[PDB]
Amino acid sequence: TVTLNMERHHFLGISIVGQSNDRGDGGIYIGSIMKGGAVAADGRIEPGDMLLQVNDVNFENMSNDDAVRVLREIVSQTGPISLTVAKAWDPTPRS
Repeated sequence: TVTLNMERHHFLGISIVGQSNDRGDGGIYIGSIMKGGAVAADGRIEPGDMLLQVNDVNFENMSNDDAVRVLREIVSQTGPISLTVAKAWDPTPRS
């Protein structure tokens, strides 16, 4: 659950990945963040952030380890911005 700031039109270099679902583990998670000036300026995002959902959307059942095929269709065209994640035990000392 993260609300980016301006993205549409602009360029973005993100990626997703999977592993397997069974128990607290499987939900596709951002492969990595270019750490450029976009998501980088945001902070120190993580790959296990669990970015497989956007806006009020939740491609949970999806987790096709390629949700990008669609996610990329968002910022690209139709689809409101508002990336979302199902949380993920990550080291975030109230940065």
